[PDB]
Amino acid sequence: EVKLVESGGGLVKPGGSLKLSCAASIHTFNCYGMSWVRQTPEKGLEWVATIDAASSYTYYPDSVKGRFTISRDNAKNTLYLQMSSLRSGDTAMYYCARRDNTTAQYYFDYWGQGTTLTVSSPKTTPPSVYPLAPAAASMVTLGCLVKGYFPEPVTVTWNSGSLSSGVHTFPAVLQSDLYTLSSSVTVPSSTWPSETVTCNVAHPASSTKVDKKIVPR
Amino acid sequence: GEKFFLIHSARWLTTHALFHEVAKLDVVKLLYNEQFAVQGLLRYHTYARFGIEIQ
Amino acid sequence: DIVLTQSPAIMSASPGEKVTMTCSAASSVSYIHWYQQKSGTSPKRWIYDTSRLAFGVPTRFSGSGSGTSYSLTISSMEAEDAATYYCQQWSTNPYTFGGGTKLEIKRADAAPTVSIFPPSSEQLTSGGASVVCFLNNFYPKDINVKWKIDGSERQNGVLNSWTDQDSKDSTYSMSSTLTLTKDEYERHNSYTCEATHKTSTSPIVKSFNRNEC
Amino acid sequence: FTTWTSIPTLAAQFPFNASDSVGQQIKVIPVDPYFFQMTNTNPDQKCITALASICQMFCFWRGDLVFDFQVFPTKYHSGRLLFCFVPGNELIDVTGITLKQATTAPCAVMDIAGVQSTLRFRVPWISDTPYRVNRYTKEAHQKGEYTAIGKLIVYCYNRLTSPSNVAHHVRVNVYLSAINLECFAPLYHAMDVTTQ
Repeated sequence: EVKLVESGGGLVKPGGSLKLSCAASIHTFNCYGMSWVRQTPEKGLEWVATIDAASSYTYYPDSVKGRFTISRDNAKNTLYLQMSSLRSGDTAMYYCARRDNTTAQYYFDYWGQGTTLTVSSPKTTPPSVYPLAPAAASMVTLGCLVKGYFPEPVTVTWNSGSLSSGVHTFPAVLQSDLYTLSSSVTVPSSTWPSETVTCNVAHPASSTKVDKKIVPR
Repeated sequence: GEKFFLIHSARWLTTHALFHEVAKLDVVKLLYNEQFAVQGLLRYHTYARFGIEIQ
Repeated sequence: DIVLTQSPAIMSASPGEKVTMTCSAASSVSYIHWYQQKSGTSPKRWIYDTSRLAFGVPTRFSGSGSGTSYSLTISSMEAEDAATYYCQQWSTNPYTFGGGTKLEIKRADAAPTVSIFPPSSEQLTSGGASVVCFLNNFYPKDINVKWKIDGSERQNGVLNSWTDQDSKDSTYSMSSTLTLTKDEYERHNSYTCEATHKTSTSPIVKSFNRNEC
Repeated sequence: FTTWTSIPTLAAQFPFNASDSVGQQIKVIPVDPYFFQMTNTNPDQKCITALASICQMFCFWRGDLVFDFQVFPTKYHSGRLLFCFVPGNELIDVTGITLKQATTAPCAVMDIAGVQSTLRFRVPWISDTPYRVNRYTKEAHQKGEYTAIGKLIVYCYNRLTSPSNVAHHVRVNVYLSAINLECFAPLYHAMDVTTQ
């Protein structure tokens, strides 16, 4: 089974440079050409690079030509994407794909998991997590409020996944250079406000863990 | 010029009903493509007269 | 230099009906491929050259068309097909994809479970407040949420957090965050979010007071 | 020394799965008598061929290589392979060639299930030089001196159809011998597994 695993990726200020690296698997790495495809959440998709079996022939579209550089190491079975002169149009998700032949054209069979690149210039800010409590029935939704984190990957866990049938994790909204979600969970009336429910918020970029427990009003 | 070339690949399924058309292809237009060796003779000439062998 | 436009952007589908989407080009394209992207993962092998299905795909998907118009036809809709379908060319250089057609499962209409929460005490010490309204388990997606703040309507500072369709109950859940200032928060008494559903004639009004509790 | 070189011995091993697309390149082979890739675990060894043992003891080689492709189906699998030969050398960008472009080169198809099992693919001698050098003694590349006369591609021509109570893949052995072989200018060299 083909397993393409990307690596690298993170936060780069506009003007810096970063090198990504995909990793190959069981099937033969020299018989196929590889690529990089870009995922923005607004528009998608855009393909940016392709290098052949040997490192001789490379292909680029009109936009990223001159900025990006693709390479291979056929003994290590790895890709490399040398990105230089980054700007605000390069904050997106990057996949490594394997280009294969059809009868008349090309096609991408297997893609990787994808690493996230964020190119913007504020600082790495840890999140501030707030409880959400109502001011009576059988089904009562709870919630926490998370506001004040710039890096996009965040992980909210409700009691080590104990209440995972009714977890409604809400996506963040970019506003005032801050991403802001409001995580929620469906809790029966017997559990709350009688038992222990605490939202574990993990922020692996700044390596912080903020544990906040909803108190009754 | 006189050599077999693969021109089409289809697949016949159990969901195709009776008299369904698996392949509908122009034979001479598909041989007039850059990927075949007969293109180097046909790109520079104008008219031709030929027989066809199908397998 | 050549653009693929997918004419349905969002489509709803009942389990057991015919589903047809389209990827139109701006010039003559020989072949157009397809990809399926479920939510949270990467796209997969879906449809190569025009009608060539992949290996593990179900045998009830179709593809046809030539020149400008191209289609993807589903014979019988199931619950395993709630994803996004992109198209792709390979004729000229930029290799432009399609915009994306989101296929979501159509469900019978349900009433929204409404609850609106005050900001907490620690948020008040931060010099601001954000009124958060939960709207759970309602179909369709097209709802009109206005902030009835002492009778007046203020659509400024509205942060609506939409989710995807869950793969178990097939419902939609909504948040609505009203970003305000602490002294702006302490101007009113009545805080109302309402749900404009196409089935229920009157909007569902659930409110709390700031001076309450 | 034709007693060993005219014996077809096994050089490669590849499967023909049912989960591959039409036109996908299954395997690529450099066309030279120095090619082998098989190895064994207990004992630790690198399985030479009878053609690569004689030809490694010379500087220059010449002749027609004969590939033999033995399939192992049941009577119930059904598919075709396309064996294409692209003349050139051992370093050409060959993965961009589509299935329709591969029929420009000299090629041959093979129906898998039948009463015969082996297709013999005699490669003609195509070169610009009369002989071809054993460059594997050296460690750096040089434009002009080469070891192969091209690369050989295997395509998926038709898909593999089969019932549910048979296996979903067919394995193919690749044999390697030589006809009209000529070698001269002896040396000593011990070859190595082409890890491709």
